[PDB]
Amino acid sequence: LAAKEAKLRDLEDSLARERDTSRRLLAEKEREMAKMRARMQQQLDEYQELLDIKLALDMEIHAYRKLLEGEEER
Repeated sequence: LAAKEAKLRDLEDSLARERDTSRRLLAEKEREMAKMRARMQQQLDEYQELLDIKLALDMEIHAYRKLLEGEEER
């Protein structure tokens, strides 16, 4: 037991630090995925909205086309 508390209680010094360093990290990572799952859904909405405009344009495009069918017929 000459240098037992210079090793057993020096092992416990890092187990409180390694547990914590991993934890401060795992959290820092789980925080980053949280925002990333948030951009990844806010972006799906941005697309869903745009598609519903593109579809609404394709609509009129056939109408302006059917209008011309009459206007320009021999």
